[PDB]
Amino acid sequence: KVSEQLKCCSGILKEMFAKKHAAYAWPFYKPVDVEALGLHDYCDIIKHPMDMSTIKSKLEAREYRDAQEFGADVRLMFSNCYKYNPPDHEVVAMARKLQDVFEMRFAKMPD
Ligand SMILES: CCS(=O)(=O)Nc1cc(-c2cc(NC3CCNCC3)c(=O)n(C)c2)cc2c1ccn2C(C)(c1ccccn1)c1ccccn1
Repeated sequence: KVSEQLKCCSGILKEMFAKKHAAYAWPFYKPVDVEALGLHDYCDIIKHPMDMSTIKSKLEAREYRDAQEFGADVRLMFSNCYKYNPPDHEVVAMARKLQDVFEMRFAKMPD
């Protein structure tokens, strides 16, 4: 049986995948497709790639000890996007909208 916090994490993630936020979430649904996009330097600048599908597998497979480890992976996904891409890029604008959704739910998660 998993903590009440880890259960709320599953609902936060689900909200991130909801149609409501799809217009900015969709680039984060799966691993960055480095071959298709032609990003030869990605795995050299980003040592720990992360996306919402990897986080969902890790969550459900009970690989997070707690909500804080779940949040560190969501934030690593955003950090990677902010590290790799120019500050004024649209994909960064999209990351920032999805991050706002996440930050707001993560903070309102009961103790
Ligand atoms: C679900 C994961 S995926 O399968 O890997 N899909 C996609 C992922 C991403 C993506 C790209 C990043 N960086 C690149 C670096 C090079 N310059 C462009 C941005 C990034 O950091 N993340 C997190 C996601 C862009 C995608 C698609 C599909 C289309 N596009 C882009 C490039 C695109 C291609 C063609 C037409 C329109 N848009 C795009 C660019 C900007 C915003 C959204 N998509």
